[PDB]
Amino acid sequence: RNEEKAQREANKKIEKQLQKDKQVYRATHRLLLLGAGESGKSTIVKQMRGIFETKFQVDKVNFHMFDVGDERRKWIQCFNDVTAIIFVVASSSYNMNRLQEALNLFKSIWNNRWLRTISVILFLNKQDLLAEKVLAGKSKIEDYFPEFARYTTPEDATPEDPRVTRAKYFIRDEFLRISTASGDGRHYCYPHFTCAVDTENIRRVFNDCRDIIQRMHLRQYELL
Amino acid sequence: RQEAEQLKNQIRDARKACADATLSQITNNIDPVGRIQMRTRRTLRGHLAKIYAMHWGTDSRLLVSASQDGKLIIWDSYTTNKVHAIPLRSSWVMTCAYAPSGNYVACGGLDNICSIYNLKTVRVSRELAGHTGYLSCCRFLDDNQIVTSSGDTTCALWDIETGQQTTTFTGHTGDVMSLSLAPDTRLFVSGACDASAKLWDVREGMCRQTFTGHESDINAICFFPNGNAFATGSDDATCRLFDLRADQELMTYSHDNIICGITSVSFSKSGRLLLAGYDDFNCNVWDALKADRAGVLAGHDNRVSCLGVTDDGMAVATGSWDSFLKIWN
Amino acid sequence: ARKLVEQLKMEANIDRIKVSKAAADLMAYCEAHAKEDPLLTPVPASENPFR
Amino acid sequence: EVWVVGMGIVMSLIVLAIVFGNVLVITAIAKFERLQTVTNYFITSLACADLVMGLAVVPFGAAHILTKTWTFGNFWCEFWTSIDVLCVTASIETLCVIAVDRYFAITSPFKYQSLLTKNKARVIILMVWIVSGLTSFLPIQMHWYRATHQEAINCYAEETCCDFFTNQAYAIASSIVSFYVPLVIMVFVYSRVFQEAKRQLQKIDKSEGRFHEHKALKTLGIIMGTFTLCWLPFFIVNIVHVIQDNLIRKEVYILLNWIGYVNSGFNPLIYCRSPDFRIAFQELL
Ligand SMILES: Nc1nc2c(ncn2[C@@H]2O[C@H](COP(=O)(O)OP(=O)(O)OP(=O)(O)O)[C@@H](O)[C@H]2O)c(=O)[nH]1
Ligand SMILES: CN[C@@H]1CCc2c(ccc(O)c2O)[C@H]1O
Repeated sequence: RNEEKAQREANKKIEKQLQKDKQVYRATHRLLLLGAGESGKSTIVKQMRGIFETKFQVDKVNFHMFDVGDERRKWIQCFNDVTAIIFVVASSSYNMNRLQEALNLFKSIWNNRWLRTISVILFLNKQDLLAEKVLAGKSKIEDYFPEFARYTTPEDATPEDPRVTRAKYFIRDEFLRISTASGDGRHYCYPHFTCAVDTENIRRVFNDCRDIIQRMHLRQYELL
Repeated sequence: RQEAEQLKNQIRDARKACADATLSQITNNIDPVGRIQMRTRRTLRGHLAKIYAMHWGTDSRLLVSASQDGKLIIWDSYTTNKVHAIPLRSSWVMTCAYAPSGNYVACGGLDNICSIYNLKTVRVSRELAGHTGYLSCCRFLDDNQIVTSSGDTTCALWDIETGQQTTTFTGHTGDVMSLSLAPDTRLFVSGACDASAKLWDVREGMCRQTFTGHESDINAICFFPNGNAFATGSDDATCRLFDLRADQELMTYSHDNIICGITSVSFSKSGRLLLAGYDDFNCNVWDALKADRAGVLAGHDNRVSCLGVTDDGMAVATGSWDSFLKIWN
Repeated sequence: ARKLVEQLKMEANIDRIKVSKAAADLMAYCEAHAKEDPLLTPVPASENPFR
Repeated sequence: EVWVVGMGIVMSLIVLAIVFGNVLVITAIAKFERLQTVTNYFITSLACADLVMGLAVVPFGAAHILTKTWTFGNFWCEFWTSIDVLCVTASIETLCVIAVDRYFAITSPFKYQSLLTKNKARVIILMVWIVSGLTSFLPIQMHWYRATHQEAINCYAEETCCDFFTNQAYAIASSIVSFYVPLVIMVFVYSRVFQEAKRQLQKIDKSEGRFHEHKALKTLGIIMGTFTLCWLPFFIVNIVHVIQDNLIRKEVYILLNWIGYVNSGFNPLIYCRSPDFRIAFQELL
């Protein structure tokens, strides 16, 4: 008799609480920080200012980053509703092959069935070390990666010796070749060049997330 | 160390000699059950995000579900009104459980920790740690001992009073995805990612038998009500019925029109109907004995990840990524 | 490697029964308990709590 | 004779299409929960307005045109005129609201969720409908709009002829409130949207052009063109026939007014082409 009314009141209270929680849920934007082993993941996170969570806001916008921590990845189906993916790779480890493993990992991530609508932000760390080995060493990418001989810088791209820029563009285009192969217009990639001392990473992520949401909304209305 | 091949050949020869006639041969002449039509009776809403797990209560009245918004909600099926809402420390949960006594609720996820809550006091009671990987499933064996399986190819039996592992089960190669307990709560099985299902002994703590019918990862498993058989589901769109005493499979359920995976498997009270959920946003109802379809449970806009049948077998509940739960009768 | 070798010998020494007996037992159980499942047999609306 | 006959068949076909499209859209929205989005409340309000107009005012107008004599009382003449004005002036502000919603969605992605909520949408729709009905029923049911000319006096006196005669003030006010004000908003909003789309396309081309504005131009072109073509000539002849006496004949006025009514038969063909709507229509007949 009265138990039904008491249960109704409890249901009303629970619904009132859930309605208030929904707003704070919808406000935040989630990200996944996925990088290869030994690829500078620790620094980029540390110098910004079994699992790890990070809270930070830019211009009154809440972001929430997750670092996972298995060669096989069965848990990746749980990350199909994130805003973007931050991929961290060491650009200077082409001889220690670590770079080829990173390329295969990126290819596996891109063409997954459950990640059909997730964009990837690419960070190319260790610019100083790559430049040092490119300019001051007898070893050349040519040996490690053979095709390097044919590629010549894109005429349009900005730039420094004429060899370091060529190497960086070769690496970036080796990634963009996989990037532009499939996926139609559902998701994109935004390559970036980053060193340890760089301080603008938090602004770059903000801009990229804004562009991602803008492009999704534009595509939804048959305008792009 | 070439004797290992000799033992495997011995096992294969014994299994081949054991078989006399197919299951379909014996059960061919029984009458079919005909078309079975099911209609939605209740719809439960209130979850902000997708659902991964659920478990009916032992009284066939209360059920619990866990979503990725980081919240456990205990429903009331009869009057479609909530009772409890428990926030979580971490927002990633992959499993849930309901104690047989109706007093405790457990949940664990991507963090390598199994948590236990005290409904009748709602604050955390214990935190069981020691696994090195994400948890996949957990079942209350009693009010003070719980068995769990994690992603590090191991299973453990815990003690809630002290929070320390009592027995550890090892032997698998790939990740463990599910487990279920026997009707007498003396044995339990497990399905791994190496396409192999094993049968353990809780008291002894040593593996007993192994079945290797499938060709891909196993995502679900459940016992027959009799207690001498169990059926699994895999990524190759096949459900196979094994048997403990004979020690080989008897029947496979497959169709040419399905190429998707399987996420849940359950039986009916009489064991005549086998219910499975697929990635095609709908569930199928199979015939256990004659291996023939008898109905479809459609109505979900996204994939189905959970499914369970009440102890009294009065209804079946399905959960999906569309953040909804439905009760079918 | 001897640990793995021991298990293979251990699992081999179990008595087994023919498929016919197991299939007959399953069919007998399913036919015996067939009259006590609301899913298979549509019960009257009087006893159904979801209507 | 034959002309009278023919007019009928096409008028009945127009009525049937206007009713059928709107009722199908409403049924599809109501039946399925996958379409119960915030943006779909404005669309269902527009669909209800178009359905009400097509079901109420078109048949009686057709009967008046064909029989050349109105067979109901003065009260029903005023009632029909009021419903016509209300529906016409409520079927455009909803399109303005939709344009503003798309503007906010595209230009400010980080604040779209907070700005628009299921609670505020009802307030906006109620405000639009109230302000629409305030300019239709209030000055028509009462006799402010009535004119004092020699023809108008006989028209209001007789119980068989129900024509539209108005003074300058009411016509100008109604036209400005209904059409001219909700046009500059559309133009500004869609100009900004097109500029943003062009900027995004240029960014993509500069980013990954080597390995790899038509759709946006076509979409904005059809959306603006159908509405402007349908409703622009009428809202110019409306002003100019009051500015100058005997400048424009009544027959072309009625023809342009009827051209305006065709617009309600195209909104389902414009705002409801999404894959979800297509699947819903395929499932439901
Ligand atoms: N000179 C230089 N050293 C760098 C730069 N970025 C990273 N390092 C070095 O790389 C080391 C950290 O990278 P790793 O240890 O490979 O990886 P981590 O970031 O520590 O952790 P994981 O990324 O999770 O493996 C530090 O000791 C840094 O000194 C850079 O831009 N310049
Ligand atoms: C009888 N037909 C009416 C006459 C004038 C008028 C219409 C519609 C909207 C207006 O703002 C109007 O002033 C027409 O539908």
